[PDB]
Amino acid sequence: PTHLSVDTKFKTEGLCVDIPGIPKDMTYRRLISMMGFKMNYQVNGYPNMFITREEAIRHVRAWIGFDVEGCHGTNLPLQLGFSTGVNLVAVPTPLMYKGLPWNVVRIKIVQMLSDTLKNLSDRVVFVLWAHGFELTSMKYFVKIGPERTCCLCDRRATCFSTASDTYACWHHSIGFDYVYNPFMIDVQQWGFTGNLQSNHDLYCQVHGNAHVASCDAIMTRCLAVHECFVKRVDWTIEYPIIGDELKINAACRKVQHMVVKAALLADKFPVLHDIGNPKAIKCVPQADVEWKFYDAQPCSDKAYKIEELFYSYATHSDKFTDGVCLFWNCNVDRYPANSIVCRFDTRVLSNLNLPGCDGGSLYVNKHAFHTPAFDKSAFVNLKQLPFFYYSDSPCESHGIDYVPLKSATCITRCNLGGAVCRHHANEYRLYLDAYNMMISAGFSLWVYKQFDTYNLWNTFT
Ligand SMILES: CN1CCN(C(=O)Nc2ccc(F)cc2)CC1
Ligand SMILES: [Zn+2]
Ligand SMILES: [Zn+2]
Ligand SMILES: [Zn+2]
Repeated sequence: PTHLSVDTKFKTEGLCVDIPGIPKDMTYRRLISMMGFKMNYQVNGYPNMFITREEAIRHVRAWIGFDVEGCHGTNLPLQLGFSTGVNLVAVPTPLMYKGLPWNVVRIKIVQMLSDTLKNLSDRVVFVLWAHGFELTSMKYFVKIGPERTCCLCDRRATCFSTASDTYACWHHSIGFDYVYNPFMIDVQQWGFTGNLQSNHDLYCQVHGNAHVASCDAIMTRCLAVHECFVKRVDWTIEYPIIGDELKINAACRKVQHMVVKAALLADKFPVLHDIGNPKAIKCVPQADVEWKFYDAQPCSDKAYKIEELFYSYATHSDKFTDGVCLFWNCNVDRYPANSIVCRFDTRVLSNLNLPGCDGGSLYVNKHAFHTPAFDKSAFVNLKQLPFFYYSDSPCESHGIDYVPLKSATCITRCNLGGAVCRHHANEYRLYLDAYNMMISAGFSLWVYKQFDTYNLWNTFT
């Protein structure tokens, strides 16, 4: 049960308008043969072009929605749509291109997939709502065979060039003309009633149907993300390291200890309400405060209503108005005024953040997290948290070169005394680096309106 058996049944109802008379009884083996691909009994890492839902979820970074619309059967032109927004027109003689023959269209397909996926994945997963023409068009731009490595590196081969007779990964495929060993999944095989638009619109209002192939390709991948990451959640699935994952995660831990520690020193709240991850540990273990935890899993569909986080049924809830409330990646519709918040901005463009469902995004860093759409109005009772570095640690160096630090946001005894010491200058520069890393990864920081770093200077007396 590792791969999808080629002898598994494939439901053909969705294919019978493009392919009338298609056998109701069909396997992946006969379907693949129909598409013009010869597996010839091969045990070399490519058992099936199609993959299980579990295998697709593990390779969510490789997903590219694909749809083909029949503009006019190898005699009429086809519109090729991709979830990148690209529409190509292939002739057999929202980015829309005019009619060109397959030999030139296939060069553009390789270029587009290579530029989209080189920093995300080792493969491509064509996400379909299969009706017929997309499967029968694959023979015009896809070549299959045994698993291979790139001619210029150790990465698996994803492209093929008929000009040079060589194979390349997404990084070294310039001028390559064929997609080599792609994977695919038909969303219609999951058990849906009704067409694509009707099932998609049930969960998302951000992707309209402008009636082009790329609209369907976007809606297809969106519907798939909703089913695999919104309605169904699995935080036990690990994902490879493709970018600044370790640095971003380390930065969030530094930023959270800093911000929370300074809030408790500046306003001396007697109680802190830590709302969110049921596995959370105190970010400031030495603070005086009564630390009270509240369990709430990451919301992947809609942001939590704040009234439901405080709903206690037939008993009195804890008093949230006493002290401060810490919402570290705990997404709510409207934060209370006495809060410290970290809220991921789903609009951020990065290799970790994939487009999601209903304005939301799929942030993949060790685990996959579908996050609801970022909404500025959640923060009406708060203000943006400004950058500051605080330290009560002694001014001692131990064991890099130097330019003296001058900054109003270095809250240390040395700065109060007139001149930043070398230890606090190094630590400040490191902390600013960690902070900028976290902000550029998409995280946004918010705090109660009375927060004032001027209150931190008297903690040195
Ligand atoms: C059995 N109930 C469960 C909910 N509940 C509660 O206390 N919620 C709450 C969360 C965060 C906060 F800050 C205050 C209250 C009351 C007891
Ligand atoms: Zn390579
Ligand atoms: Zn959508
Ligand atoms: Zn110092």
